[PDB]
Amino acid sequence: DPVYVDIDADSAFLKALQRAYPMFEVEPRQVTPNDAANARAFSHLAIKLIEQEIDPDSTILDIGSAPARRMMSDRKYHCVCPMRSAEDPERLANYARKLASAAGKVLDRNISGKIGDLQAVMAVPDTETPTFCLHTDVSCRQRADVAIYQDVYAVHAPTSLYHQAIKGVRLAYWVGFDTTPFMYNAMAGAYPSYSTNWADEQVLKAKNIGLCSTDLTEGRRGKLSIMRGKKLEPCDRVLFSVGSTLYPESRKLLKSWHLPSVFHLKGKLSFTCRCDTVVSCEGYVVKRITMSPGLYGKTTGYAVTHHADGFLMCKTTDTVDGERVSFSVCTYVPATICDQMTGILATEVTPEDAQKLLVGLNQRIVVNGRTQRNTNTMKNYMIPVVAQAFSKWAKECRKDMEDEKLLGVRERTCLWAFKKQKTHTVYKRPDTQSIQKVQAEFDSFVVPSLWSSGLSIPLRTRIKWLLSKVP
Amino acid sequence: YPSYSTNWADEQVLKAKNIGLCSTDLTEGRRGKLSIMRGKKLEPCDRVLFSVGSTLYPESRKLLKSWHLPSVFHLKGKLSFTCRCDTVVSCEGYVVKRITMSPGLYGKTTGYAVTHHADGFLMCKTTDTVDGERVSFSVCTYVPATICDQMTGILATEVTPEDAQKLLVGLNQRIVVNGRTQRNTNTMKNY
Amino acid sequence: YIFSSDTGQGHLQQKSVRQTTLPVNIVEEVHEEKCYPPKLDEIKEQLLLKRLQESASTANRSRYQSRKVENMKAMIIHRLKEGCRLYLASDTPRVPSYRITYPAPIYSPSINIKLSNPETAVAVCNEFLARNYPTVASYQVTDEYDAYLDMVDGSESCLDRATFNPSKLRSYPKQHSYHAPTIRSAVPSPFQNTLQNVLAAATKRNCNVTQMRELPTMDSAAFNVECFKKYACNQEYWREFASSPIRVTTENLTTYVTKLKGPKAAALFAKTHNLLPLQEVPMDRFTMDMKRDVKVTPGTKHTEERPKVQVIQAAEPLATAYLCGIHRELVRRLNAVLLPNVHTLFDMSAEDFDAIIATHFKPGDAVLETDIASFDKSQDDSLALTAMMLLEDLGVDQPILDLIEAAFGEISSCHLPTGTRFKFGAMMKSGMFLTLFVNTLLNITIASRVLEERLTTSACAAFIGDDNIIHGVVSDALMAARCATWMNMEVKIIDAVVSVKAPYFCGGFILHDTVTGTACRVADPLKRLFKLGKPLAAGDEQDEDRRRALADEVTRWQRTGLVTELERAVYSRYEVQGITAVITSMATFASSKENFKKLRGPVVTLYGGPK
Amino acid sequence: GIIETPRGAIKVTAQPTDHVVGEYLVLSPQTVLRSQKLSLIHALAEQVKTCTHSGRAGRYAVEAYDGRVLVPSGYAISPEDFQSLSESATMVYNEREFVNRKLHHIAMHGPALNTDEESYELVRAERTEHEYVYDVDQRRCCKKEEAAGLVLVGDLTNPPYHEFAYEGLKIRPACPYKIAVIGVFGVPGSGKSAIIKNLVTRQDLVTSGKKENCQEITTDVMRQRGLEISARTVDSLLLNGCNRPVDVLYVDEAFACHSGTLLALIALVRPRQKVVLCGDPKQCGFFNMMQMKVNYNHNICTQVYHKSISRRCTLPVTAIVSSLHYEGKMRTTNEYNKPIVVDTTGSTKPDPGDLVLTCFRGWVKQLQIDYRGHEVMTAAASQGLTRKGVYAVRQKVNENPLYASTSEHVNVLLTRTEGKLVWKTLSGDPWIKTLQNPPKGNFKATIKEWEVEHASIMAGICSHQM
Ligand SMILES: Nc1nc2c(ncn2[C@@H]2O[C@H](COP(=O)(O)OP(=O)(O)OP(=O)(O)O)[C@@H](O)[C@H]2O)c(=O)[nH]1
Ligand SMILES: Nc1ncnc2c1ncn2[C@@H]1O[C@H](COP(=O)(O)OP(=O)(O)OP(=O)(O)O)[C@@H](O)[C@H]1O
Ligand SMILES: [Zn+2]
Repeated sequence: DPVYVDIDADSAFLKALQRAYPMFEVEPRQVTPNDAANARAFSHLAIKLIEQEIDPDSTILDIGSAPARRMMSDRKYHCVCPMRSAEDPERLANYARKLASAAGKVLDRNISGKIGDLQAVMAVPDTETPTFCLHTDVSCRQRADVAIYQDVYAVHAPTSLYHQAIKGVRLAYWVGFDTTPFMYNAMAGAYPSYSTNWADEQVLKAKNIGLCSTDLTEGRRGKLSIMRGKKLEPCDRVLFSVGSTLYPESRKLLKSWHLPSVFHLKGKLSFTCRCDTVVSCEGYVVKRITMSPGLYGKTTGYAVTHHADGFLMCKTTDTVDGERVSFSVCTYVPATICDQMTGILATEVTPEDAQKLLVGLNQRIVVNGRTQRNTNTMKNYMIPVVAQAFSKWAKECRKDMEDEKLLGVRERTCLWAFKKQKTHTVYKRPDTQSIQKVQAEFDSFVVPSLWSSGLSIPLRTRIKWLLSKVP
Repeated sequence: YPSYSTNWADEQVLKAKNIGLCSTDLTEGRRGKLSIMRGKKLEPCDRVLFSVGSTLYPESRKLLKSWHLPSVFHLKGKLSFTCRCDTVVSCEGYVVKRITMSPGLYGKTTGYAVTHHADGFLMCKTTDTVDGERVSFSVCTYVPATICDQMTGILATEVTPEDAQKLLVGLNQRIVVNGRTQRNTNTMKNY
Repeated sequence: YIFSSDTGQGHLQQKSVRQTTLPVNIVEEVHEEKCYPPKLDEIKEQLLLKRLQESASTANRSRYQSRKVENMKAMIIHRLKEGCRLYLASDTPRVPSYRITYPAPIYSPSINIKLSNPETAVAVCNEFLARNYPTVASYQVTDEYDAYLDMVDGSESCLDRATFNPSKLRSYPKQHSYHAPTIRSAVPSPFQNTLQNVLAAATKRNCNVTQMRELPTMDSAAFNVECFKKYACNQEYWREFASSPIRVTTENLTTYVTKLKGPKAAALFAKTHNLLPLQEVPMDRFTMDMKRDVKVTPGTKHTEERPKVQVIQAAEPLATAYLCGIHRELVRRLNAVLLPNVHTLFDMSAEDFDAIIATHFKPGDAVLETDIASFDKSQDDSLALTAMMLLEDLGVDQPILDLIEAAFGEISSCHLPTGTRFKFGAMMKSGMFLTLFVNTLLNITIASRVLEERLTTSACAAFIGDDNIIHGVVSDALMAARCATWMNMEVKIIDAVVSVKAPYFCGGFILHDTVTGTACRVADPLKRLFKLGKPLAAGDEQDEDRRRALADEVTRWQRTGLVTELERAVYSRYEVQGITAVITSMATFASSKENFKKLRGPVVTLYGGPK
Repeated sequence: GIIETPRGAIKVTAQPTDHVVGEYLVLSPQTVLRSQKLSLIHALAEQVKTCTHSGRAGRYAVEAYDGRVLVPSGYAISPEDFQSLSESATMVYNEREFVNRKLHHIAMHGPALNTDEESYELVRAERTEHEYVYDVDQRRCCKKEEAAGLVLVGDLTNPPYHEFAYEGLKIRPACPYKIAVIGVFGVPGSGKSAIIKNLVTRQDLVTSGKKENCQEITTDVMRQRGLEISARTVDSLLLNGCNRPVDVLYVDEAFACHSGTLLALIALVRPRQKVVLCGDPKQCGFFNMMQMKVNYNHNICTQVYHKSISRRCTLPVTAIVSSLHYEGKMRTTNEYNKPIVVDTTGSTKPDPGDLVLTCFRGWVKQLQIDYRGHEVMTAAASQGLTRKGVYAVRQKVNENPLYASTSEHVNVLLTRTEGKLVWKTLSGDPWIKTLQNPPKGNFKATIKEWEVEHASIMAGICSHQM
């Protein structure tokens, strides 16, 4: 019954894991020094929680999953495995090798069925098999009732969900990052608890952000370019870096998963949908979607996010390829730090004073008999940018206290125009909600195409030879 | 590389004065030196000298840079393959790389390489005298994580180089917090 | 010292903070005192100095020193702040505290009685001494040749781990000028600075070795802190204090330096050119100082044996300036964790002490007074561990603890004039800036462990230095058995009864008034009486601060309803009769400048003048 | 639970099911104090106190130390025997974990450098040539159970003698045995040795005294007379189980041992005939490892004969000893004069009689650093034999509480038998009282007076009643 995770025994992330999963008990057991250990521990516990609340003897659709992970599970899985990625061949070869080595040593795991399923598919690519297929989400023609997504950011959420509901699916799950920073139209950000940094294509040559690179120079007073520019706005291309692995993503598909509370799917058949958040821990969320046939209720087109920790978004100045520009950066702040800062933001503080006080509140020296250790609450490299945000916030709130307006009227006079004030910092305190306007009515989903066999003969021969032995 | 007692330098600055691998001699200094051809240029060349302990190894830059492979790349020829590269173990300068190769040609490439820093990486401009003439170039090194964390509060204002040097000596000498058993041990090489 | 010295300066303050205008006790909140930040200004000094030359009657000079001292204070702050860059920190949110206040005291009227002829006052005092102390009144028959007699006989000493140069041991007297006293009390003159006196002072042998930091030592310390926290403290502050450390802060240094006087600031400024960093200052090196005054008590003991020589061990001047900003916070935290019926004299005045014990002591009540001076704290190493454990619980930051600990181990002392080296082991009494605090903590711990739960159920307990008084406690065999674990003379205890055997506290008497019916504390008259028979060194002009101190002390003695009680208290302590006449004699002496001149005489010069 | 007192006598019932060893109850010191029924042993409750804390963490980290009080239960005994029985059982229980913590403390933290703890090392759990070895995981002493981690060895780790006594309480008797407890007084080795040497019975076993004392009588009886008397020792007899009851028991030098231990020892064997306890009570006893004071050491006796003849071992210098330690009834016969000896600086070299035999336990460790080339061994805990030679070392003449006047440490001045006496004590001492004016009582009556008590002492063992 104990659940074992690959976390160091002295890590401070263990306490956060326990409060997020109070129905389990977690014991650390480290076997490898992976650079993204925290990002994998959460995913492991999420799968265990889902399987505990799913009715048994029911088939499950797993979209875009490596089949080597669902081998020892006692449930029924149908893996959809297209071959449009650069690391698919390794996963397929590893799955075949592990399957062959497991034959004859495991009593009841349906190993023989899996072996027969793989051989049948390799003979005819277009065949359909209960445990394996090479179609896409909109091409698979196998009926089920539960669908599971895991770290998928390459599909359109309304279009993909509609095709699943046609086959008769009434439940779905999603595991991944938090979409809220991308709804604010930010340029760069970071998730410090999981050692993840993301940035835009146009700021990859910055100097003082999480993910950048530059070089030394002397500085010249003249240089000409054919691009006038004069406009720095976010684009559709975004780079992700989790640990030491790179992932290219797109903004349009990321924002499509910020579903509203209630929405309708209208087409040949009609459905009514909902969306809830069950687990949230410092950036990772788990979502549950229910689908029913018919058309009921009314829609409002609003999305609500609940903040347990502080959320910051400020404006910074940096040099990109030698030129000084300005953009926006977002991050997360622990709740304990935010509560202890309430006293000093009642006055005006310079950035230097804020930085010094934050350092004192963060670092402590701990002695255990004769050993000495230094302990930190949050990562140190984000302190300078955070200190700037508090200084600006404390100044904007004061100005509202002298220019007091009348109650119930709008000031609009020499000309009938109203002045718009400047804003440089958005700060969301703990126990505060944010609301956004999105779309709730979806009509067109027609995306016809032709299916092409994504496989090669050299790969087919290698798999067949590997799956050739008397057991 | 201070942790493994390794120093490397370029061919053109082997006669420096205050770097890891150099040598020079005493001189009084005179007025004016007539050269043979034009200089006015100091850029890195293709020849680099390594020194591990007391052993010497010559290297070339072109072959060294060819091993910094990206995440995904394609090999096209008579046959086609798809490849990936990952970093498994990293410890203060040594890495272990794992590469998998598969037959076929399908996917997409972006042409980027990512390095994750567990310690501090530093590079700056320094002024030295090479064979009696003053020049400027760049030097890189590594810093332990503990020293970087404890210097956050001091770098909030302008600090004098002599003031910063005294603080660094005080920090390095104080980490030992002992001496009945471990005498005087330093987390940073003093040179 | 504590209440008041001979010049009326004392150690306590003069501002009341424990006074209320209601007939009941009211709990209040402790606040902070804001300090004016010093500022630098040079143009003002230049113009004021020139304007000083053209005209300066009396106040023009005073503006120059105020401007000059203010400049020095700003310079010290700028230099001192740069040294401790690795230890400086910022201000964190503070933990609030509360304190109890008491109503104002009530006093009886005073009537002044004095004689007229000052010579008759001397005769009465001399008659009093001869009748009660026959041997003391016949010692003086010639001049003061004590220095010559000390040179004729050799040098006797009992040293341990010391080195000295035998070629510099020579003690021929130098010139000595003084005024002949009129009172026949034979109070000796301060000793001369010679190598012979230094060796005589360091005739103490405390060579004892036990377990330094082993398991048996830790077990004893662990029990001691358990008794202190269980029988003398409440549990509402420990967890909050541990979370918030105490660190060196700019406000601590700014407040500290501003409180220094003129000459003290100038002396500190002279030692700021070659400013060593905080981590470079040694914490186990001391210097030896001799300049003191001999201590004499009533009785006949100084006319038969030579008194001892007092010494001072001075620490590094920079050591006591870097870290002396944390004393105020330590006092506040200690007062917060103590029980309401347990009191400490820190941060009080004379009036506040009277108001606290106004309605607690009544005639026929047993009071236990105990001192711990006669105890060898160097024998056991657990006495130092207990203090550190209490300090750690109070919330002292970890690297600062190492600096403090370095001064409680092996130390060395040096005498600059002669180059004499001394080495001492574990020592508690020193000249550092935590001496009263550690002694007070140990005094409370010893009493709590011995008395167990009898300390909790009490009316009033006061602890300061090496003296304490506890109400409603008698002497039984249980405390004797508990204290006889190692030996028997650890502490000295005395039983006192109000209105029968007056209790003694900090060189004073606790008496219960008759007209009003309240307790009060007064000074010791016999201690003053012997002090007027002390010769005055030539060239001293401090004969005006003493008259004011005597005038204040005389007025407190003549309060109605305390004359009879004072007579019985002195007789029950010293077995002497006839002190009302002495008090009257003191009254006429402190009435005018010329009346105070009758206590001196012609100037006598010895060992001087080649004629 | 409840404690019943039937008509003065006190008996305790063991109805609580808490931790009990053998037939002894375990309870907290605080419980004993808060009970007027147990007021007879309240002194021990105070002593066992001041040793109960709940650990500490930080720079100065320790572990919780809990002490308990042991009392007999189930048997109706006299109130006086209740006091002594509790002291013996309680002391053993507190002694065992004192060593256990010391070994556990060394494991977690770092051993001290300028000490003797380097004799304890960390050893792999496989190579365990040590027959018994101490483990850290369960903080006990175990032979071979695969102690995970890294196992500790040490000096006392080799024989776990502290652990060899914890199980002894299981078979420890509680009911005292009723028997005529008679005893022989006076300096030993005159007739009391000869009672068990020349006129000992068939079924008696020589188990008394130190292991050397057990064997000497066996060699003495066989060589002189015979009678095939075997030899066990007190430590083995008390720890190991007993056999066929002894007819008549002739324990010697038992007054060094604690009274409560003797009470259980007599009842564990149940002697048939009388029991005599020889060996003089005027000497050093069983001391104490933890210095804990003993207050419940009462005495049991039936006879009064004292052997006043004072053997042939004293001298005129110890006439004060005949007036300082004894009241004066110890008039001697000895013709030994030897005016006062301080061994000056260049007196008699290492020779027989000059054997280095210290009598000060706190000075034993300091003996080997200053005096190492003359002789070896110590007889402080082995006194009373026919060694006929003593020499105790000295370091200082100030603040010596270990040996002072009435202390038993000085009392070894008169050599343990008839023999030779020396002391190197400094020539010239602050005080000269013990060597200037000895009492002028009867120095020597007759040699015939000696040959009287050897028959009358036995007459009080044989002809008085049998
Ligand atoms: N932005 C983004 N993050 C991903 C993606 N896939 C996985 N991750 C996250 O990266 C973290 C670490 O990746 P891994 O668990 O090592 O992936 P894997 O399944 O073991 O196999 P590889 O991708 O070859 O390393 C996971 O916990 C995911 O949260 C993706 O496609 N896009
Ligand atoms: N339409 C789809 N339906 C089902 N699975 C898909 C679909 N598209 C991709 N996948 C699978 O999900 C994973 C993502 O494939 P993708 O083409 O996005 O790789 P990529 O180039 O590295 O881009 P990214 O880093 O955003 O994932 C692949 O393993 C793929 O098999
Ligand atoms: Zn399918």
